[PDB]
Amino acid sequence: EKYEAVIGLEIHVQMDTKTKMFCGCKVEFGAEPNTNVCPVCLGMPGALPIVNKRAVEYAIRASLALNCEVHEESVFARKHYFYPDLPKGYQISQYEKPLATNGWVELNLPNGEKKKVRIRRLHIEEDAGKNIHEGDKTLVDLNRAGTPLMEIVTEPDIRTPEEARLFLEKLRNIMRYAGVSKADMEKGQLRCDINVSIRPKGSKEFGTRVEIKNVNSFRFVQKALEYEIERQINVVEEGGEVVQETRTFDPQTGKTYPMRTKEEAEDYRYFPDPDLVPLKVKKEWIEEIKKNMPELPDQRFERLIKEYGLSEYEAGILVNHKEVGDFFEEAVRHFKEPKGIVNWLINDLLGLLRDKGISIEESPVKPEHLAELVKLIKEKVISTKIGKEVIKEMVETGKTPSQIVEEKGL
Amino acid sequence: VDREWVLKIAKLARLELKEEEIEVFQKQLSDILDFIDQLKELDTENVEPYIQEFEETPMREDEPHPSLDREKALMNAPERKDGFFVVPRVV
Amino acid sequence: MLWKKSLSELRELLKRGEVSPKEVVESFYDRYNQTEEKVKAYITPLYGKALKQAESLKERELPLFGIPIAVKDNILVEGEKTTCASKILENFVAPYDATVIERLKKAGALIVGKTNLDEFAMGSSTEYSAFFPTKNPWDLERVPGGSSGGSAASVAVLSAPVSLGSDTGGSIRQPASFCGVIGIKPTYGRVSRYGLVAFASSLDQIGVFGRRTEDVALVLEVISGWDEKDSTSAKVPVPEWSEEVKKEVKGLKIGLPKEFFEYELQPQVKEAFENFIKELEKEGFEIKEVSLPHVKYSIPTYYIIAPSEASSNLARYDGVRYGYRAKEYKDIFEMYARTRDEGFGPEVKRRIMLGTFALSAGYYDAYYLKAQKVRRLITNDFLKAFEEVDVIASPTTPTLPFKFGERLENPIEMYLSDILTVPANLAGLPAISIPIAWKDGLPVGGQLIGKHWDETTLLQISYLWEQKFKHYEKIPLT
Ligand SMILES: Nc1ncnc2c1ncn2[C@@H]1O[C@H](COP(=O)(O)OP(=O)(O)O)[C@@H](O)[C@H]1O
Ligand SMILES: [Mn+2]
Ligand SMILES: [Mn+2]
Ligand SMILES: [Zn+2]
Repeated sequence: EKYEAVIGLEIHVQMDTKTKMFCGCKVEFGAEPNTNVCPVCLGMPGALPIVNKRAVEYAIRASLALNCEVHEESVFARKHYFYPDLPKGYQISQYEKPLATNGWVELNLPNGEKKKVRIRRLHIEEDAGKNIHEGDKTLVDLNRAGTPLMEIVTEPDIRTPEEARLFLEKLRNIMRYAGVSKADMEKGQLRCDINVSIRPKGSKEFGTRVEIKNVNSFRFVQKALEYEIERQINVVEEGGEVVQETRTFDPQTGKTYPMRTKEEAEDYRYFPDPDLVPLKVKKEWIEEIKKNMPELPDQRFERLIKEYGLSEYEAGILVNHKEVGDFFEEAVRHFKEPKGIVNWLINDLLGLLRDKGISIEESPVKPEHLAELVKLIKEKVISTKIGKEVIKEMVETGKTPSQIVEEKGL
Repeated sequence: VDREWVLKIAKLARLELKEEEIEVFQKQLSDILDFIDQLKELDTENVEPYIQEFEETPMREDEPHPSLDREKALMNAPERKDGFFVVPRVV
Repeated sequence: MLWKKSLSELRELLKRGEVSPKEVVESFYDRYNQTEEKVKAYITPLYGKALKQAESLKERELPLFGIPIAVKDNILVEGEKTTCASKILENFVAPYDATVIERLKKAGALIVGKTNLDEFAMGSSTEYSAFFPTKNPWDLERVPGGSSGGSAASVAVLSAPVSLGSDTGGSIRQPASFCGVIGIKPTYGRVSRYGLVAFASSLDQIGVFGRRTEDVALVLEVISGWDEKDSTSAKVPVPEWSEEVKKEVKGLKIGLPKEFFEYELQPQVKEAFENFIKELEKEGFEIKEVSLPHVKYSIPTYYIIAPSEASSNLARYDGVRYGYRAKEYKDIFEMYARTRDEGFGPEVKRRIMLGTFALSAGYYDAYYLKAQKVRRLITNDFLKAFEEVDVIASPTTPTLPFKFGERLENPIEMYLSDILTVPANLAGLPAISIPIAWKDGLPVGGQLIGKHWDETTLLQISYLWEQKFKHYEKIPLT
């Protein structure tokens, strides 16, 4: 190809705290609209914000997990705009002086092998509410208003629709691994906004940028980008100039579309929120979070290859879906036959659970039961053929392998 | 200062100015802006913006606090429906 | 005659059962009925409700057991309207208590009404109440000051003994001066701003009006301390001010800023202030000239900062969750812009326009940011002057109470009322306005600005001054 795709992404990750960012209302999915609510998050007259400590602690854990420099001083700014799901007229985030800066995420590619996407910033902000349209009216649930979010911004380092997806997947996995957000786009805990230009290959200056807002799955971002890149390429070789705008993506058509409303944005009138003193983060606290950091995926991936002699294909499976690795490790602990357990987990148990629709967190076969089953295969008590028969029923029922060996004879 | 200026700032601020206000605010503000231009004279390179003295950023444990009763929370609403605030549709 | 009695007199009567809370309220109620038609201190009188609340009031040893207290109508009292004297908030029923109201209620106090003000605390005369002017009980052709106009006035006529206002740039002190009453704005952070409708978050403070220094010291002590619902409230112990005002500290020093000599004063005010200082000199205060090289910049600084924070704090009045909403609109933009144009008064609209400009990118550095830096220079002048001196004195106001319509022609003329009051708010310092003379029938206030957290000294000097000069005995309407 003559061109090159330059992709940058803007992710808003919802932090898994119990409490909102600036008040003690609960964060929880579901239900009753305007239920977990406040003078404060309702942006009522006279209501003041108060910083959630965990949100901060999770926002630091996440920055570090992303190799960001965490700044000891950062400042909440007011970000002004009028919209029904924004109770105050402003959103409290961070502007100049964000929490974290100069980080990076590492990608593992089908094969260029190994690549880096830089994190431009990670800032702390609060969420808006949701709107529902119904007739000539919009209905506003401010339950989600004020929810803690990390806004994460990438450098234009991504080059490929797939890399865009691989990025989001890895980001998700770190978040989950650090345990700061559930980060499933399905549940509304990860939003992503896409920025795309093209150059001609090897040129060092940037092309006109299009923004694609509100794509809702990792698959959809890849698709949106896939189309959009072809779209711009068409425009440029036809002799036209690619116009800088926002666009939208229809899942059903797989296409990206300009907007009827010709609405330019407005000055956010940023300035520090005088209801809040600057966030001073002690170095001792960072060190403490750094020292007690959970195990991250890139580290887990190397540890398993060593501690259990798994293959890069085996460990990948187990690390990308954390709960499987968690399962695997509890099982190997019951019976230290690692090669055997991974075989029966990947080749057998996983496929069987997928077929019912049951996730590994909730499987009837507990790590104990698989380690037990594998044990009878090693100690030659049953055959591989019968082992494959008792596993189908282990899942079918919930019984131990040695329950059904007896019950059916051997 | 121009009519265009008064409108642009009103738009940002969401005040549909009445024609009487566009004339009156053209003068008053033009004056007020001349009235407050007194600070150039002063040198503030090497001066820190004002903030009150704190030692530590005051924070707050992650523990739920009883929300506002939904009833009180909507009672002042200009229009309510089914637990929701209602507004004209947004596009 | 009961409403003519101080809180010490009322408390002793209440503690020994000689009077009941209900009688106390009834007394002030009648005085309200005497005066209100002329004065117009209140937006929402609550004597009726207070009457009922008094019947259930029993524990007499509560610090404010049976005391009526008026409250500015930008402080939320739950179940009752909080209008901020605005069309955009008439019919807004307050869903929660401001922290100060909570603390007063717990102290046995009885909220007797919601007091008139300039709309959104924005003004220096109360003329910008969207409902009606309050009038000066010493001359009803004259303004009572602002923005806490009603709170000062009702304390002057004694339709309530003691009062709550707020002070962003002098909105307790200047009404105190004009109405011939004591009014204190404490250190920034000393009193919670939870439930105070925000004007300028970094300048606002709730404060107290009274006629006796002990009244003021007590109400301030109660309403006082750290509040977990307020990030900017300080984790500092509240001094026992009721036990402290009566004490006397030797060899205190008073600074007179050289730069204030250049300030245009009315001769009567000048004369009043000179006498105030001579008389304090006689009592053993050392009087020193100090320098505050940046103070003259106070007013420009304030009138960038205040309107900026105000445009931000007022973005929430939008017709969506509460308050006024315009009747005619074709789209949510019109709903917004019409609700606001119709619901906001003219002074509020002026500061909103100014604010959104001062915060606009391209002008932010030269306006808001600049101002916040000049503010530090200003603060520093004070800190340095406090190395040599213990309090700083000046007139509270450059003029005697002025006439209605006198400062409505050019909005700037209204701003110039604040020249002596704003520096305290910029620096975050406590300041008190104290009645020092009556000149041509009209109150004159003397101002003392103290060090951070030194409300004590401010109160002590106010207590000593009232012994020499018993302003609490002047009552306006018969
Ligand atoms: N020419 C471009 N092509 C692709 N992405 C870009 C380009 N310029 C900026 N971006 C991306 O846009 C995202 C958001 O940029 P940001 O500066 O936060 O918002 P804005 O540019 O609107 O102020 C970042 O991911 C950045 O990498
Ligand atoms: Mn954002
Ligand atoms: Mn963008
Ligand atoms: Zn809340």
